Amino acid sequence: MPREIITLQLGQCGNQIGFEFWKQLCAEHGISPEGIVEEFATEGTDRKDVFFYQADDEHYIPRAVLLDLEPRVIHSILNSPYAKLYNPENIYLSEHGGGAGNNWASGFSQGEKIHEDIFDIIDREADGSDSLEGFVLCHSIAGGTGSGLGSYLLERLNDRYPKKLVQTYSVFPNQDEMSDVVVQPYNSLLTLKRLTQNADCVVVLDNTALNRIATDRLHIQNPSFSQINQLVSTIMSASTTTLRYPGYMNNDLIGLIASLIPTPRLHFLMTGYTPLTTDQSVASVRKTTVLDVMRRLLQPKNVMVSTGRDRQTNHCYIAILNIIQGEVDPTQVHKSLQRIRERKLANFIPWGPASIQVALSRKSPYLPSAHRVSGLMMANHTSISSLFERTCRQYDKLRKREAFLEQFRKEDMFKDNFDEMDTSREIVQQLIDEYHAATRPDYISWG
Amino acid sequence: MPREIITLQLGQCGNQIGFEFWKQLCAEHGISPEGIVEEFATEGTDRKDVFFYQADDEHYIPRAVLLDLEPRVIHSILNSPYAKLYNPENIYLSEHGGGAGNNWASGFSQGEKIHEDIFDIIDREADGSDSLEGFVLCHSIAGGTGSGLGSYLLERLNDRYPKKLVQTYSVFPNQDEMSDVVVQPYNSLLTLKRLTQNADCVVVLDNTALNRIATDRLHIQNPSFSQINQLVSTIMSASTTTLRYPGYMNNDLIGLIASLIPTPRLHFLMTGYTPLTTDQSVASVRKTTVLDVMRRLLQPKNVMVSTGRDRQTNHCYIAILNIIQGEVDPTQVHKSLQRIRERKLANFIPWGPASIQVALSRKSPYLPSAHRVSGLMMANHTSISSLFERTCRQYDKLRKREAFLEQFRKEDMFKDNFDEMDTSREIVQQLIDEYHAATRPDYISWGT
Amino acid sequence: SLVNKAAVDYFFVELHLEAHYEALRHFLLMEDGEFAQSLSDLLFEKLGAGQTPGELLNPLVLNSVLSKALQCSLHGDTPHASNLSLALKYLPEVFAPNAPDVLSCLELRYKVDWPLNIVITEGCLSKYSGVFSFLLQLKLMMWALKDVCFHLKRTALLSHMAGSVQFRQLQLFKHEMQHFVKVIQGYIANQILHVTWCEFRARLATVGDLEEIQRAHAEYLHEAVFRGLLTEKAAPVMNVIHSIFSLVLKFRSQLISQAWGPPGGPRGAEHPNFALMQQSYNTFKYYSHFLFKVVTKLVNRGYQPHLEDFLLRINFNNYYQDA
Amino acid sequence: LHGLLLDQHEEFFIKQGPSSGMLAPSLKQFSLRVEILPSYIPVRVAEKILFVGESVQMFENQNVNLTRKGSILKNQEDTFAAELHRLKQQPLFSLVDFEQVVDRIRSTVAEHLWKLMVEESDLLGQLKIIKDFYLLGRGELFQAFIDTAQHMLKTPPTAVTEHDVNVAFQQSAHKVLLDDDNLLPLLHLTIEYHGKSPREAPASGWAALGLSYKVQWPLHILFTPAVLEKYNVVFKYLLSVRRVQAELQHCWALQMQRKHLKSNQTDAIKWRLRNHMAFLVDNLQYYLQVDVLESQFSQLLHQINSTRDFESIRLAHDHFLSNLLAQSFILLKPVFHCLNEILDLCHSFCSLVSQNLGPLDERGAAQLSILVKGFSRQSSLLFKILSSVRNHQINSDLAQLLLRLDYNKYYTQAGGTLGSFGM
Repeated sequence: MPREIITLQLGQCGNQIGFEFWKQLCAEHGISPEGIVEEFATEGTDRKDVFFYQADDEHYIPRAVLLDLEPRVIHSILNSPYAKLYNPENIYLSEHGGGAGNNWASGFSQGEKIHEDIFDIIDREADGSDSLEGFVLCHSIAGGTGSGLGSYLLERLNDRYPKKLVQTYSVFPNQDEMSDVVVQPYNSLLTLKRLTQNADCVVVLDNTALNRIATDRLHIQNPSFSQINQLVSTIMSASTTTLRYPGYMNNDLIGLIASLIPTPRLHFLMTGYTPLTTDQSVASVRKTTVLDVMRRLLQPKNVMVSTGRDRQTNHCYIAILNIIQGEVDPTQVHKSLQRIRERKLANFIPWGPASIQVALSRKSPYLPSAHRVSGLMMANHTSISSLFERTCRQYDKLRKREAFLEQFRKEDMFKDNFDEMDTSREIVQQLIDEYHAATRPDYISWG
Repeated sequence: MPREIITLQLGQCGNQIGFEFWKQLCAEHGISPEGIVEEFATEGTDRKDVFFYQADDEHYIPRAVLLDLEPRVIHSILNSPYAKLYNPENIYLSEHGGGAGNNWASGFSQGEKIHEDIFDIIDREADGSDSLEGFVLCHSIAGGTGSGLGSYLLERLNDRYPKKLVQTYSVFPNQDEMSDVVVQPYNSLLTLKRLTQNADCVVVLDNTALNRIATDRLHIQNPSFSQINQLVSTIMSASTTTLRYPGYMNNDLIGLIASLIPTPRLHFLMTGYTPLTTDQSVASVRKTTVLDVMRRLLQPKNVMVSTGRDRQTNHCYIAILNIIQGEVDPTQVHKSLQRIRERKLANFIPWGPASIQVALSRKSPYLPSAHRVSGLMMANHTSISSLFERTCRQYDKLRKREAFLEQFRKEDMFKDNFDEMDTSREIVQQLIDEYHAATRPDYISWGT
Repeated sequence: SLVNKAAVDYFFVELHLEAHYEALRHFLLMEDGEFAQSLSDLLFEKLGAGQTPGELLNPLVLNSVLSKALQCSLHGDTPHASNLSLALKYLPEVFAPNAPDVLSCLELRYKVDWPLNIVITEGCLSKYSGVFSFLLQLKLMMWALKDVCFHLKRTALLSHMAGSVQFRQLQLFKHEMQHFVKVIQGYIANQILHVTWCEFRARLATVGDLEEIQRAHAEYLHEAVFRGLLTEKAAPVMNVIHSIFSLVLKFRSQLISQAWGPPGGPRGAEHPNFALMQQSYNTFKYYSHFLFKVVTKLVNRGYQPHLEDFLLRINFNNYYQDA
Repeated sequence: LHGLLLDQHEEFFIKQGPSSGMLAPSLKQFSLRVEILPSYIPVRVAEKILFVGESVQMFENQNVNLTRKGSILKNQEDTFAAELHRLKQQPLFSLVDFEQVVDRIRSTVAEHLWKLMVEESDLLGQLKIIKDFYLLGRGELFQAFIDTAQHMLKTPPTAVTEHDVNVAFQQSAHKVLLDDDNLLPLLHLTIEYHGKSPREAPASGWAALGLSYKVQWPLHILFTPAVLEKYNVVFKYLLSVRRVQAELQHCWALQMQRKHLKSNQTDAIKWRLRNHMAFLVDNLQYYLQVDVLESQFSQLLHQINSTRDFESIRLAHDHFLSNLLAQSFILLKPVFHCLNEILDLCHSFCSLVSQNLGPLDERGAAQLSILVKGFSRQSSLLFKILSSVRNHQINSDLAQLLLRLDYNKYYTQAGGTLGSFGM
């Protein structure tokens, strides 16, 4: 049975990501914005039960629990196309509407106040899942609502499902874009803290990389938080297509992630996608070959992680697995490997066996794919530490500067100091160093 | 893999020359100024990887590094359509825009300030080059910015790529035009110093000869400094086409230059082109024959070096290679060789085998040729010593006179003395004597 | 020619040879990913728990597993899935620990009616059953290693054993083994399961007569076995792969046999089998390096050009070339 | 009409020859029995009949493997049968009428074969591929390949080394952006020599590496084993020339790398000798490419496009190959051996110059002096040979080479010896 994933949408960015994810899943499965399968959606080959629950034989409800400390995001969700996708009883909006004041601690305290409702929502979504593996929380670490509520949701998932894995998709603030959330580094630190203590795996999503991709590839001069969240949801959809369209390979999450996560602590993954195309460029179905795909994957414009230019450490990929969906010629894969070897396009860890795993996945029959072949890469790359190290450095810089702490000082967790943010930054730095260490032979003795 | 060539553009004048060279190469290869291959660039017979790098999966960017001490030329390149041709990490522009004041030492000091950045750029381009052969520096030797920056670039190429060849394009001052760069003889000395110590090959480009060709062959009454630099870039492009347009022969830079460089120090090459036609004179398709081309190449007006009349040295060609591009009939090549031999158009060294080599190459389909048949000759000719001896004498005269050195004296290389200029003049004098020796059987020891 | 054309038309429209190939893809090729996942998880749970064939291959247990996999599969309820049957080749007395062939007793049979049984021969159905059994054994081994990894993860989560040097080393060895196994599986799937299946579809579309149809199906199965390394020429290679899988399963059993201990010291949590897991990992690494060297020597010897693809799949990121 | 030799008792003037051949029994399956050829059958006419019968047998053999493409003459075969029946009804045997009918059938078959080969079978693409790979037509590509693979191919070949060399060639092609996956399968590395069976060799494994090309049907008729052997010899020669060029280029790179080192008289002499060798080799390679290789390929292409007879196309290709073999002096065994010795001396000089950045050491000085003397003697011999060939007008290419080498009269002034590199 599929490993079902419950999606928790927290704050403005988290709710936007959840809405865009539900839109993409509906489009791929031919589900209307109301949760009803469209008459054209005759291909019952999609796995709704991974991310959606059936309310009836016809109505598909996302297995999503919406928790926010600010009413703005919930109101925007209720005005989105996915308003009818989520179970309204699984949507928690703070009655006070006052938000978290861009304070992670306020959002966390509101999540704690709505803990019972949120965990009831999560359990209701889980009961709609035939073989629920655990919960995946999608949120941003930079805001107040999405950060605090995301940490609260992760905590409550850990409390309710302590024997189940808890993975989070935590969006770290953009370091190249000026965040409107001046307290974003503190919020990011608190979210990394919660991922360290209550999540089992944290996928670091650097908003800087999302903005860079929007600028260079999507031609978006100023990527909004909503646009970054929608890009993240599109990436998650493409990576989860093999979960949603069951096939011969990659029928479970653990099979996909096993090659990417060497140690329980070394759980910081980098992603890659190929071919990369802008949403506007759907028109030209480029006959991209596996060699062309691999060449495009090496372009920084398609990598979902903004690694700093470390001049001292030659950060590298330990291993990369590309799951390619669509028409793929094995001979094209072979030519791609040949060209990569001649060009030395990938460096692997020297201390153990590593390779490019290939998973073949079907495309949604209801969603026209602009690409003959598409692929998600999951990779363990030491450069992912540079995103985590940069987030930690920003957290430490904000705590040391007390920047935007007055908004955080309204919440008890951050009222007197940001010591929790600085300790979180140190823990995230140690995590980054361990991820970088996993590129080295001494990773065998790590820990 | 192709032998990639890194293009180094040094100072204001050098950066302008490099930009015009990259424009000409792009036009010949059908590369847009933005780095995109033009739809007309269907002839995949050119070696773009020798001179261009891919910036993205679609955009080919010239392997050119633009370095200037004056902001005017670098800013004009970055404000031109060719802004995307150069690697932006390889572009250093002086914030002060004041240039080197026609002082080689100021340009050299500016290069020294960007030495780390420049060598990082060179290493990045080498890693972006599948089989980087070495660095080619495009600069003027007569100005302040282009000369000093050229010496700096040669030094940094020697430091970063000590096992790779370093070629320089050293512009000797125009002797018929009044150079505004009063320190040009000092600048020339600094460039000759770097060519002797840090460059592996120095192509001497005498602006006087370029002006003579522009007047008689290009019909340019008053060649501008920009026009002279564009003529030099066109000549370099034509001589390098066989490197940039791969064929049966001369597929690598080292193979091409091996026949040209008799001694490691005796790396001063002279150039010649035939038939020479102005871009404007395309109208009259002159039925120029290969024999007629070869006859015109032997005319000093067609030699890309303005040698003084040395009466003391029996100047001769050490070696001659003619690279001919375009539609060439082998029978016409044979008639050309016959006419050259019968007319004794080249005197060779007595100490080794030497001849006028003729290579026939197709023309770029993307570059319109004003000539039905064109050819570049690169030659080592002892008469180049008269140009080199004249440059050396001017260098010694400037260093001994400290002329225009006060602008250079602001920079450490020329602050206390001009001893580097005098040593460069002595090395260039020894080079001139060796070239005269290279006309003689003692050429086996030439450059010792 | 008229007879051959009419026979092709009869086989396609009346005998639904294409529909039979589609059914084979749905059921034997595990196109229902949910059914395949449930089957693999149940198989690896039964093998790791040491259930005997009489316990594991009991009709009640097999029928319950099949029913659960079909109910969880989107294609499990399809009439093509109904043609699947889990059968026993033999009844083992005891499930041999760390044996990769533990589940080789299972056979998936496909029934062919007259005249399709002339083209879909009992030999062809036996080859399909063998391929299904091999894919089931490999999925069982992968599932067992995944279950060991999940067990270690859960023990770390319960005991905060993230700092354990032994647990981290065992997890890294498991991850590297899983990466290698998944690369090999992807190579085999692409060549035998994907390329050869496309070839079969083209050949089934080109079959002119019942003997030509039988030839096309035999070619499909032969290509699947050859790309699957199931040929006698690959039997030494296949035997070495089975030995590597057995060592991986033994390492998995050592890791899974005990949960991580609480973190008692600066070295973090200690596993009681930590020394055994480290020795199994070192032996796996040695055997992987020997396999890499052997495959390289064989490719350079030209004897097994498909093994060059196998070496490429193993050393895709050159990880095994640098080691 | 059927390519069928219906002669069980050897009664016909045609005898079945041993077919050299589902290697379909080679058209030499049937042969002319000159001992049985009637004196009233002319030898020229017998040759025409042989060609016709071979063509019929080839056509039947190809139609055995080729889909039911009808006879070249299709329904006109029966017309010629009726003409032959009229000849049988003729009271006197006329050789003229028989030869006329045979020539008409031959011309029809040859025109249909030419059309199939050029338009249907794209003979020109295969010839271009063979030129680029077997004839080193992509000289810049094969130069880059040699430069990249030199470290693998400088050592003696092994039974496994062939795979490594083919991998290096594919890697260089991708590096040279030669992404023709159809061409790489046509290239086959060869055979162990001298310790890396590696037992037998003349020279070393580096010299024993060859390329073989699998000619597809029906073009396998064109690329006969003797043709493939000639192509492999040409490949070996071009590869040796490219290797020597690469050695001279490496010596130039070392000199350029050593340009910061003060040029000593031994280093200046080494570099000068290298420069003279490079000039001579470059002019020789341009001559071989344009005046021999390009000229013969252009002539072959022009004749192929000018002819509608498949046999005429084959003759044009054979003429191109013969001109290539003649102008390369391969047939002049003593000249070829002297040239090989000269090439080895030039390679040794280039190696000495590349190895020594500074002045030659005592061992380097001894090697330089030996190389200088060897090169000067071999170049004097070469110049004398070239001048003799020019004076005898035996080979235009040798006279062109002599003109190119002594264009500036340096070798003429040096007595045709490349100037002694002073150690």
